Amino acid sequence: NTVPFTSAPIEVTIGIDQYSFNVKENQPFHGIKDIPIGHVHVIHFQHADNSSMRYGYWFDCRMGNFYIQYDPKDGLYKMMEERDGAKFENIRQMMVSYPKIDEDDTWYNLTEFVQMDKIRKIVRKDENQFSYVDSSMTTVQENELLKSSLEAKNEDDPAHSLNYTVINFKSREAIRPGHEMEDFLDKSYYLNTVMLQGIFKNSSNYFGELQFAFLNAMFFGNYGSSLQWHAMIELICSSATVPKHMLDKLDEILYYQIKTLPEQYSDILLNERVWNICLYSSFQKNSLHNTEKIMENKYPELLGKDNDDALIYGDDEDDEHNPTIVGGLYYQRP
Amino acid sequence: GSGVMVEWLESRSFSPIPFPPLTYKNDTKILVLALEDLKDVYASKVRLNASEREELALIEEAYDNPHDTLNRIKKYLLTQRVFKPVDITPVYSVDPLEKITDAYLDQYLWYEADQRKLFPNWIKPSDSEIPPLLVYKWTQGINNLSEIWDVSRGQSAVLLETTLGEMAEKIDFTLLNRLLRLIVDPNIADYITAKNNVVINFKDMSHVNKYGLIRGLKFASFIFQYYGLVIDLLLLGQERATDLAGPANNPNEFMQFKSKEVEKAHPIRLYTRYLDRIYMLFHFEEDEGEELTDEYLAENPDPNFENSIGYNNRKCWPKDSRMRLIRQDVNLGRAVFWEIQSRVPTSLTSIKWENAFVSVYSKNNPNLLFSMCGFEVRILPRQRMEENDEGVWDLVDERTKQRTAKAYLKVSEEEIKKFDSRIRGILMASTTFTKVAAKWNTSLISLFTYFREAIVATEPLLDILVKGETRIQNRVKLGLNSKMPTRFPPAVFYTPKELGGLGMISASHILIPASDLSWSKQTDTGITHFRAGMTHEDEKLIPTIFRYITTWENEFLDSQRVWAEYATKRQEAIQQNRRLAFEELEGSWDRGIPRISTLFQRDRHTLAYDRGHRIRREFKQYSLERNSPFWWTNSHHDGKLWNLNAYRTDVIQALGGIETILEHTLFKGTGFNSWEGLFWLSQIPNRRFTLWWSPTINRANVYVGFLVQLDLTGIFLHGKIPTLKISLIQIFRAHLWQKIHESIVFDICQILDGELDVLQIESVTKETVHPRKSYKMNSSAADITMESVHEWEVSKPSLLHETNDSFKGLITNKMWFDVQLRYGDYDSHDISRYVRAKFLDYTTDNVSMYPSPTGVMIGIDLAYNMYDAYGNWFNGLKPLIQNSMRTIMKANPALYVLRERIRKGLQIYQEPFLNSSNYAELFNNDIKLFVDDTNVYRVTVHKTFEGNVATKAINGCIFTLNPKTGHLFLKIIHTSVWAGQKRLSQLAKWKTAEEVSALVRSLPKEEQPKQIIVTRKAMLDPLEVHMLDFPNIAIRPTELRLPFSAAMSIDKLSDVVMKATEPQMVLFNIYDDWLDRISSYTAFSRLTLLLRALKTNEESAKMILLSDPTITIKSYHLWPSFTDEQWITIESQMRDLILTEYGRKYNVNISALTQTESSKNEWRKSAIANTLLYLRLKNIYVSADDFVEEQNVYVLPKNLLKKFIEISDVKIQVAAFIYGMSAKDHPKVKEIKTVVLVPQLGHVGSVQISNIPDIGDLPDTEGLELLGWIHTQTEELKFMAASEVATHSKLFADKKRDCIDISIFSTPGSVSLSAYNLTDEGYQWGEENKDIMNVLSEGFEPTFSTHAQLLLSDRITGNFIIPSGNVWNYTFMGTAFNQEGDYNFKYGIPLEFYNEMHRPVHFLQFS
Repeated sequence: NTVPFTSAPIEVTIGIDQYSFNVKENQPFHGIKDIPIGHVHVIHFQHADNSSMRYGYWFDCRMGNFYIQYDPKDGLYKMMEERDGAKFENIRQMMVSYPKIDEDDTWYNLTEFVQMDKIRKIVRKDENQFSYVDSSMTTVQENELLKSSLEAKNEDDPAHSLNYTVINFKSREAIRPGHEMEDFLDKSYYLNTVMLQGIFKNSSNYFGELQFAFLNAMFFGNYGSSLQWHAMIELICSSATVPKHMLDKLDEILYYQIKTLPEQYSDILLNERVWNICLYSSFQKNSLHNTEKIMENKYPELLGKDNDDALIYGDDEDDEHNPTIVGGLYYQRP
Repeated sequence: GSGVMVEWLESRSFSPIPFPPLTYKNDTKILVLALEDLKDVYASKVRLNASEREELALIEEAYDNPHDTLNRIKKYLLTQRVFKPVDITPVYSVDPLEKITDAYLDQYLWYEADQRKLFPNWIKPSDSEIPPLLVYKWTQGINNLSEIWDVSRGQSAVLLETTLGEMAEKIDFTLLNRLLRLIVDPNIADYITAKNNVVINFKDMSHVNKYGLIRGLKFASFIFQYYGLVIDLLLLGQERATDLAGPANNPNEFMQFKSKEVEKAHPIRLYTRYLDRIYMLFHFEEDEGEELTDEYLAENPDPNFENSIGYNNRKCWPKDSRMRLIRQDVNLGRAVFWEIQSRVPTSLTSIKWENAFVSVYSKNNPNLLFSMCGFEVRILPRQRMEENDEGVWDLVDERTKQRTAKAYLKVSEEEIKKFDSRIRGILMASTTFTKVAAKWNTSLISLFTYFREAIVATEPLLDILVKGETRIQNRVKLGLNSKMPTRFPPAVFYTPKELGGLGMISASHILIPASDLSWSKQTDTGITHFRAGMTHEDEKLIPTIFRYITTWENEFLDSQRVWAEYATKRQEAIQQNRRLAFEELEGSWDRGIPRISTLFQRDRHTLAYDRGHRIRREFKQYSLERNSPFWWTNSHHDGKLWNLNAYRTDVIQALGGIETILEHTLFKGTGFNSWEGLFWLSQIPNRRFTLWWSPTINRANVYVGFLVQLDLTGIFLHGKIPTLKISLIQIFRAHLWQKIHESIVFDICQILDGELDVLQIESVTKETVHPRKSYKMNSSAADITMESVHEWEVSKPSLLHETNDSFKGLITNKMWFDVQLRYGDYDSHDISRYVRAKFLDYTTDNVSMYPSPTGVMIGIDLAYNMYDAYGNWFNGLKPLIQNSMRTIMKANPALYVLRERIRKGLQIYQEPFLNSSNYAELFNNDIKLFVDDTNVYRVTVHKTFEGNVATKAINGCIFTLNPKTGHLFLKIIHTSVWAGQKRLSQLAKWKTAEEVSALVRSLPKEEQPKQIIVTRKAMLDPLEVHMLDFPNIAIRPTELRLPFSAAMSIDKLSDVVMKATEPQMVLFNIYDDWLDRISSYTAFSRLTLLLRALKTNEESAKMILLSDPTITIKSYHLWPSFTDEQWITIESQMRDLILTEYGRKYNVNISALTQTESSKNEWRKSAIANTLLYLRLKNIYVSADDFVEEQNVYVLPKNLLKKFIEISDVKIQVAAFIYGMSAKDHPKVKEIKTVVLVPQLGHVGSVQISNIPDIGDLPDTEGLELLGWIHTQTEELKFMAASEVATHSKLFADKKRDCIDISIFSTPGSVSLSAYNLTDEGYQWGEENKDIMNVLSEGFEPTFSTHAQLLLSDRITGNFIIPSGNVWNYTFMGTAFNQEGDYNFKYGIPLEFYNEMHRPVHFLQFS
């Protein structure tokens, strides 16, 4: 299946899924065809004039006939659905063919659990069957916390908020009264009862939101998405009680995410604290075999695995995670 | 070979090294050295790999079980002759367990061989000196050779330098075993030769090592140097080797001879071998030279005069300065080498003309040349000056004390290339900017700290340094932007890491441009600027490393001086029967090589047994793949030989100080006013570095040709700088720019509506604006419009803070406000200039529609957190807008959001920390509690000599304090809380959190805190979690180090804690009733001062509080009822105490007022002090060494030690006899059952004890052995003092010599117990030297006393015997005391030193 472009008024780097290419002002680019019909997809944009953010549209070719059109008024490329079937079918070799599937089956592995109908609940815009995301969009969680922490109320567009599941480790939702220490140190209740059983119903829906967070983080450099992705990883790793199939499936999921992550975005994406905790101290520190290996390979510096530089300039304060030593008896050389 | 060694070793009477005995005195120490060396490798690294960890765990086991390991090891030396295979990569990995026996053997051999003088003075490296110092010694030694520079009679000097080719590689094992058996036990020999004869695995091939030393074995150094000695002996012959070494009963120092005639008796004046590099300095008279040459030319004719061809010379020197190839000198050089080469079988080593340099000094050759340890050296004698200031050594004739020669130094070509490849390697890697900087730094420092003054003379190296530094910069720049910058601020490179810079160290000429030296500060009263043009000082360069490292010459001259001084000071102290105190050397501590500081390190008595330590460090290259670049110095032996702290200080200052540096960063954007030093071998991620420095990197002076404005903001981007756009997008997410604008305008509207009347305002209208208006950067419109009741008389336009307006400018009835936001960069962020220009531009705009000719443009720079305003004012308006902007800038919640997101992006890190800055709020009306959890989980510790640590928990408490009211909620945590629980240090935090939230619950809404401030950061999560039902209570951390932990030094608090038998809440006012007379603020400063003192020196602080016993503590109080006048004194005393103790630790005297956090017989003083002695019992150190079951073990009951210390004195020695008996069926275990307090007259450094008490009449005294005596002292010694010996002998010489001396070093904080036996020589000297009062005296020897084995135990208890009169302390009854007295005794309770029985009565006030 096929997404035509009406034209290409302005110079822009275009991405589809994990692919990318440049289009020049008024290049005769008439879109993309032979798009693999199975998956969700994302077609995204960064204008050569460095003034723009990254933006994009998630869609599913099975849900309709979709095409891209520049809107000079708004100054961006817009997805649209061709309502009139015959009208579309009318709308040669500058229609480029989507590539043959790599040996990895990379995109499926990144989007295995991602579903358009799930996307559409996180990005809320009813009139459309495709979903618009960009770099600047905040989360419903952040928007809530703001007003919580806090004349003209005049709303923000709800479609410009990412309605990710609210995950907050220091919340009443996460911590049962009378089980404060238990629930904070072992997040199994929050994961299994509140999240998996309560909200997501199953591990497929969990993984979908996790995979979608990641990809919005990667494609758009969206802050709330990188946060959500880390928080959903940390929630599993911080639970002593997790279904076996989730742990095995997570290892693979993360492996592919870290494999596909371009070096040049890793700084911004990866959270040093979360990755060190999950891998080396959490309940699930032994459980992510393949992810540990690829991370230690691509990003040792992040994990303190860069195996030794000279103290230049030549202090100590007392330690919280030991007892306070009142006194002692010490046998030793004088 | 071997014939030479036999003749040599017999000539030396060499005493073969035995197999290590079962009870080898040092075996212990030898083992720790070996294992410490083995661990060392893991000191650096945090996350271990598997085998790294597995290896480490092996060593620790070995360490944790010493004597087992010793017996394993000696077993394998005795019997093991087949071994695991060795992996190589050349670096050798040897089976971890083998390495233990091997490193143990290494140490044993080097120690014993050093003791036995196996290796003569010429063999290097020597523990004696670092390599640069060898080179120096060698050049001085040459200069000091008798007549060496004389060419009157056609003399010649010849310096031959070459390599013993393949020395290690051709070692023959059968020969090696034979050789070893001359010097070591034959079983050690067999071990050694067998251990070389093992399988080596490389790639896929393995092969049995048939010959060749394996350099990676830990004792390879020993072999290599022993073998080298064989070759030295061939080169030198027995006689000359004997001249050089000196007689084995009186050996020569390196290069020294017994007389001048022996020096001159042989042409070989000097010899040295550094591993496989030999140096030979010959001297010839004209005849001997020609003789030798003719003999050579006979074998090897050179008719055509070709001998200059292929004659190695030193290219690093100018042509005139290198050796001149004059035919006579060239033939002498070749003849000397020919002679030398002939002396050594090629089966031992390959000596080739091609790898030799032969420098000839003569009437035709004024320079003597050599290369050593990386240095090219050229000696020019003054007399030859006719024949000059960089990298030069002055060579002084020791006899005339005149400078007779200069040594010129350069860094060798080889070492220049090595450094060049290190830098090229950095650039050529797989990295964070900081990591690249840190590698540059390591390489630079490694180069400079070694080669020092040689560098400045080496122009090709200066060039490489400069080019290398530029390439490091260029790498950072290319990472920052394809485009590459017009110019670049040096602040980003050379600012230290603590301030977020790369902390590069420079070796280059770098201008700091004046334009980079501007900074500004916003105050309440206005904006202050600094620019370079304002001062008349020097133009600023980045400091370079050149001038921060003391030259080797100055180190060495100063070392000679401070070590002579030390010897002299030590002599002088010994002359007064004293030991030299370290305080007398304070001031030469960081001088000397070794550093004088080494004399007083704790590990010193053990390092004494670490021999071969230099070569051992150098050979690590063969057995570890990554080693320190500082392979040539060892800080345990050498001390620290550089210190670059002044560099950091100077770079900061040159860059314009903190203030200037931070103006280049996003620091002001965070909304912090003051620097405090808090970001986090850890790197700054490139993203973060980029963001932090963005104001100075992302500006038009750095990048041009690509200027755009970022959608949804007014931020400009001056190129595609990696990561920055996204960082900034994230910061301003969800239309924050527009929201800040709207939010600020809303605030101003609110304020205006509160002033309708006061300012005759009719109405205030909030305009509605285009969506993007807040970030239309080239036109504007009004945001607020304002209607006059009647009329306004307004000024012509002026700035917000200009003070002197004239309101005669215009009449108006409509005033507008335009709130402008900008995001400034380093080039342009002057908000005053900006708002004036924008106002004057926009108001004469034909596109900005303002609704009247009169109004005010307000401006806020979001990047620099500064503001101003310009336009028309009427009376009252300017001060209102002043106050309003002051409050808006602090409080606006959208600005708050901006600053948090900036702080997040920078990983600064959240409720606001408590701070000096906001400290004062503690005393507003907002109710607040401090929580300190430090004393919640407390233990006492038992550590045995092994390393086993048992803790036991004692009662603790939660310290929760209202700093405004002084109310202290002290929750007692009884030990039962911990019973059966695990992970106690984590549980402690949650238990604290639970107990605090319960306290808050128990208070009525009235009194519930608004904030809880936790002293320790690990309390944050647990308390936030436990306070979820109280969302309006903020939990705050603090950076302040508050001294609440010292609360348990307040007796009345200790007492209730220690007495509690269940959980309990006790309420206190920690301010007593101070608030009747003083403020909360003042009470808290006083509390904090008092607790700081108690924390810093409990004893002194409690002395201060206890001085006047007339001033008491009310029953419902914690502190004494001082007057105001007395509190002033007390306070000042504690200020002093703190800083005394601070100068007594950091060595400082008196400095800048920045702040932090009748006569005779005053026995009364010491009597109060003595009531504090019990505190010292909290840390008890017992002198201990490896259990020997052959020896007695003496067991002192805890209860007797307790009582002994309680009754003792802070200054005066107190003594008693100990009695006991061997346990049942345990002859070796001698239990102390009774202490006998005996009449005595004590002194500071001694005690007159009366004689062995006759106690035969008392019951239970059947059985009781006299065991010896026990006493306090105030000096810490590793031996029995001369005075102890004198006293011990007097007591025991004629009666029971096996009596021990238990000496207790009593000091604030602790007691240290040492038990000793006294030798018969000990006893002899004591007889000769009666009534000795000093630590030393003529004849005295530490070795008079030997370590006795002492245990404490609380399983047994003792009792006391006392004089029947109860009195024992005769200080105040001297005349009544008779030391030869025959006293009587009874069981009882010894009075304390200054009990009333012992001292003058004190008149009190008839209550």
